[PDB]
Amino acid sequence: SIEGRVKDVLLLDVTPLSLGIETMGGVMTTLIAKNTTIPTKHSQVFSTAEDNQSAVTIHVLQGERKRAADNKSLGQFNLDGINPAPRGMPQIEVTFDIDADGILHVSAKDKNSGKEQKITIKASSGLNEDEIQKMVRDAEANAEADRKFEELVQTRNQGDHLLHSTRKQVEEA
Repeated sequence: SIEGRVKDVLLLDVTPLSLGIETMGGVMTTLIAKNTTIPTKHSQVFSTAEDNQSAVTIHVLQGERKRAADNKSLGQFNLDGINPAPRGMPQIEVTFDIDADGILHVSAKDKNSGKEQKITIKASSGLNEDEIQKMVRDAEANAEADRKFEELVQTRNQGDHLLHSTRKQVEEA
């Protein structure tokens, strides 16, 4: 009775915690999940929020549950200038493929002209379910509740598709 639910890598030689993008609301949505055996390949298409096609911050989030204590850093940057086009499209396909060696080959590929930006994120770590749930108390109550709502949501909550394309305020990692 270990109550496994977050992680499970024993009879699943898969990607390791569930992982895709911090989403609107102070939530976590996976791009590629566990039960996806390496090497993997899977497409997930979304739209930009305030752009039709002009920018996607890529701030990938490796965690699991919907309460955001699922803040494992798979963080990124920003694809920008995808032709002048504002709000709603809804075509920016975001493909997610891991290689067999263990590097995340993910390309935010836009359906404007195939303008893309590929990332190669290393990813090997431990983490457990109350690194996440321990983080739900201290950090889910305050970390991404207030930081992610305030400048990653514009505090309003929404859902999926619109992936919060911030124009100004570049996140200088």
